[PDB]
Amino acid sequence: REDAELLVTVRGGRLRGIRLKTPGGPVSAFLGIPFAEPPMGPRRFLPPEPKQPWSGVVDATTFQSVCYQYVDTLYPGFEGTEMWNPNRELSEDCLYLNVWTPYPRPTSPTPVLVWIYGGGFYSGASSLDVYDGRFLVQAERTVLVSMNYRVGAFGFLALPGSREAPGNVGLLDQRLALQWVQENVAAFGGDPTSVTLFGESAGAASVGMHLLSPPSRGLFHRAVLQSGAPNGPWATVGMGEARRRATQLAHLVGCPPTGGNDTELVACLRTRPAQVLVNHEWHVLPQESVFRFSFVPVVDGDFLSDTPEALINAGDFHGLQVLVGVVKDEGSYFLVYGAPGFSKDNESLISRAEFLAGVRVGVPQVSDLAAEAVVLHYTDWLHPEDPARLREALSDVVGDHNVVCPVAQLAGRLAAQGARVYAYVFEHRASTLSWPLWMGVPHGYEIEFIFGIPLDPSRNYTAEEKIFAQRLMRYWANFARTGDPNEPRDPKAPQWPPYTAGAQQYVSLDLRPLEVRRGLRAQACAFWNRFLPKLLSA
Amino acid sequence: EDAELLVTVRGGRLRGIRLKTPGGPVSAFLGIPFAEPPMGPRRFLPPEPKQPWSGVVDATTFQSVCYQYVDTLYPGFEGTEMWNPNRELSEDCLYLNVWTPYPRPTSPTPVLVWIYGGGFYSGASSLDVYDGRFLVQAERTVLVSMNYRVGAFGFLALPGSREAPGNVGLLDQRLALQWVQENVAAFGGDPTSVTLFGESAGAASVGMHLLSPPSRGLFHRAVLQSGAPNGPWATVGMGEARRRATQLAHLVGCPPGGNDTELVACLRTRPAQVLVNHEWHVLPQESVFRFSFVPVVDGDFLSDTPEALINAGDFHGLQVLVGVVKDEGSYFLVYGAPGFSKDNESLISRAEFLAGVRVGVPQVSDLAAEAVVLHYTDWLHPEDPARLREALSDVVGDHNVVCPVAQLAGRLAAQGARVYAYVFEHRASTLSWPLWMGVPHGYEIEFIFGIPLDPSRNYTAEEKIFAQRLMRYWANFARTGDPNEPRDAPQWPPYTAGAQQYVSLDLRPLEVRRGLRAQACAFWNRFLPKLLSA
Ligand SMILES: *[C@@H]1O[C@H](CO)[C@@H](O)[C@H](O)[C@H]1NC(C)=O
Ligand SMILES: *[P@@](C)(=O)O[C@H]1CCCC1(C)C
Ligand SMILES: C[P@@H](=O)O[C@H]1CCCC1(C)C
Repeated sequence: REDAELLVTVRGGRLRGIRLKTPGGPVSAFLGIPFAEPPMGPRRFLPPEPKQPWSGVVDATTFQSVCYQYVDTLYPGFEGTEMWNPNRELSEDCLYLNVWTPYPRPTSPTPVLVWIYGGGFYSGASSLDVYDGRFLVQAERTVLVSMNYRVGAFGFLALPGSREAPGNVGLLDQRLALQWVQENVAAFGGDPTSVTLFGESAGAASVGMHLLSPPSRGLFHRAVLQSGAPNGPWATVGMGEARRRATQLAHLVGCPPTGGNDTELVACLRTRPAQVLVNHEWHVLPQESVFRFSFVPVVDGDFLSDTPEALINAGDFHGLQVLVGVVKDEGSYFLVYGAPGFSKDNESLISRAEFLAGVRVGVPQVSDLAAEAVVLHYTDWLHPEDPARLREALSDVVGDHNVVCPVAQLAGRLAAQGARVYAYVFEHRASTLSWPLWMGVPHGYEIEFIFGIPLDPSRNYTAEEKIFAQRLMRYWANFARTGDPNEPRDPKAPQWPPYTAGAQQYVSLDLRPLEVRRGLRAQACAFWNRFLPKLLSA
Repeated sequence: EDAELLVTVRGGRLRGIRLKTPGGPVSAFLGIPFAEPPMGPRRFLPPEPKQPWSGVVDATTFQSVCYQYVDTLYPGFEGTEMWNPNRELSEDCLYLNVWTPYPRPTSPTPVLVWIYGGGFYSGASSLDVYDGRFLVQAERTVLVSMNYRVGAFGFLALPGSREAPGNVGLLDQRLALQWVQENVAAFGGDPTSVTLFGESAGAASVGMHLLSPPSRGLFHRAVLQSGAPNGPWATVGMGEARRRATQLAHLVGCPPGGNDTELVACLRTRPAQVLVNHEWHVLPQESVFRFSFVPVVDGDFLSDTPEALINAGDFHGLQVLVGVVKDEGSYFLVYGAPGFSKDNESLISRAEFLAGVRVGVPQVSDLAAEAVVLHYTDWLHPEDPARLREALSDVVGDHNVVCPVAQLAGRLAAQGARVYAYVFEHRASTLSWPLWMGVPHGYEIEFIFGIPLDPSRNYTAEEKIFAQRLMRYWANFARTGDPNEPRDAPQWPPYTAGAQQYVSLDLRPLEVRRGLRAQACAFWNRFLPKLLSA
């Protein structure tokens, strides 16, 4: 008949879940819960509408479809890229979320972790194997929630001002899911008064944008930003550049029969097959680049009343705890996607000329003067032409500019203006990593340890990596529970101190115990965060 | 009667003097007139050759010091007084000095020609620290040094005017170099082997003779100590030179109008001391390491900026010796940087550091200043007083000396010259400046001249041996274009734009290092010009 633990009533109606085996014991999963009406046809580009209630029992027993998105084909069959590609069918009918909870259901309200995946706002899915929430829930006995949100043009094409494609609807998808958590998580044993958002890359930037948008800020209590920030040069776009990209995309697919009435242009875009839009998505970028994505949140005064830097600088953050961090080699992954001389399949020992050309690819759309300032800071003038050093320096350019320095600026401003901040650098290169050795610890490869994937018996992680994963999961849930990653009552472990704008302390996460260090690439980030903006104004 | 001390030059006959050194005697001829006195109507004009005289010129004592400002910041302090005039001031100052071995050489001897520094506003060949007797005895060279006009008298310029054309102090030096060509053989010197050496504004002067074709035939090698003609202080454009000349006229009660002739005529009626009293006030702002009347780029002595001439030059066949002291900037900080004094530790605050950056890098945009602060801040310790003191010393020294010298060395090397570079890292046991100043600007000179060998001074035995080493390097270079002694040393390798090798000079054996502040000088030499022009 029925298992009462696998049956739950939410405001929309009744749900049936599944019981998941894990190495440490059973977990209840409710996968594929509809939280919005499907944004098909006339609802493409529009804000999400809440799911209408249903009679009977919805089977929330497997992940639903991946939101329509480009699929990477740079290295076909390569494990390092395929792990990020969709593992369900692509559909515009994709607005579903997932809830994992302990089995049996918690007796008293349990803190909630809400995951927001990355993928540059053009890709990603909550169903990816590396986001499997069963291990976190089993190890640390929280409730975990993840949602799908529209990406690409479907989530972020913006004709600012228009009613028909206002932009930012993917962020509205995320907000609706968070509202769902407030109204419904108690039914699963979750505590709506203790919700911790966490996300990586574009998911981290999304987390930050919810920090900076007052209507979202009521829906959670803490935040974890892994390898991303809302103030990154890739994470937002201005109203005019968003309109330009939307209009060129419409133009490239025949709309209209180049601007005109916004209503007629969007109506024509709605008649195009989803895959047709995806096929032209990368062609609207203003130049060849890496770490730039066509359709991203737009600063239009609505979701974001100002740029994220301005909101960060002007914000009062007392009563907030954040945990932020980066991996050791943020920049390496992206270089093989356009930097001249780079391949995962050789050592990418570039020339000086290839370094100079790469600077313009990795810092697109800046003046020649600005590019020269980059070359000045990242050249070692005792060894200006050494290939190994140039390869490392271009990786630093791309990673500092897009991840480390935006994270460091956010960390410093939030700490100075009232928040308790904890910062990390993730320094372990997984035994199973398929990218070449020169890429180091690439962007995105801490996620599997945070989610406890090494505990999966069918995988081949070493034993101390399982210990490491257990330690990280324990750092993440303590912060979720207490706003403090340190273990409630001890002076045994070397202790993780808060990050402040003065001492700038952070810890290294790897197989050895915590080591405290100073400065999130402070000399470099002073260039990106303090000087370079003065140069672009003048 | 001592025939060794009697010489006939083209203008007439001279009587010299025998001097003692710890190694034996030398012959000195001091106060030889090489130009007509540039007095009255000749103020501001190019020098005229000295007309012949009858009788015997008394050349046994130094002549007058050219009119100049006298430092009064620390009255009676040895560290400033050793640079102040030690003879009476006069516009009748164009004399030069020759030291030769005793008895005079009877075989052509290589010649060293010393051009003193002093910001183009001060200096004298008669200063104790330039005493040429020890080099000549120990290394058996002929040594010549001249007085040249400084301040407004040597470099006031109304460009285009015939009454104050500018650069006449540089022409005083050229005239003395022509005098050497015509007369040095009468002393035993070889006019075909003349090495110019100078320090600070003297080194900038050496460099300008390198880049001016009428001077290039007057010497064969060059030594540039802590200075370069491409310094931001060593030259001035025509427009700013004219502005400074006209503000001096106004400050001393002269016209305009307007008309250059009437302006200069009125300036010529003013006592020399009056011009000196207003010299500092024609500068456009509060500053350190800036001087009012310096060489002017007007297309004549210099047909282009020294930067341009250095980049466009064919320097095959040139040998140069260049170098810097370990702490070029420290001395200058006590003359205007907020919070600095020789009498305390000068542990400044961030606010003083930021104000000091506009004093030490004057007349640049706010954006340029911000880039300086970016590069010279340690952003892990942005507020640490000791690090701020050191950093502002580095700003002043890099901008004014180290990076102009590094640029000269790299361009000359890459365009055919053989370059030797050094950093002088010995703090004199006798130094009277505070310890935080390190090895300041100018404090290698006394070692090059072998002053430590003077038994009435307090130098250590190891310091005397060190002076003897340096005198040997300098004279080896004058003789052969190569400072190295026969392999024992380690060897002193040439400086190249790629390897950037130089040696450290101190009590320990030579140690070869790479890069003359390469990271800081990429900022000053490569990036900052792009920023200022865009
Ligand atoms: C074109 O846009 C206007 C509003 O801008 C709208 O009212 C009108 O209905 C649109 N055209 C058609 C044919 O509907
Ligand atoms: P300048 C750059 O000419 O240096 C002088 C300042 C006063 C004493 C000197 C000769 C070292
Ligand atoms: C910066 P984010 O969008 O980076 C994405 C790209 C694929 C893997 C990933 C790290 C989740």
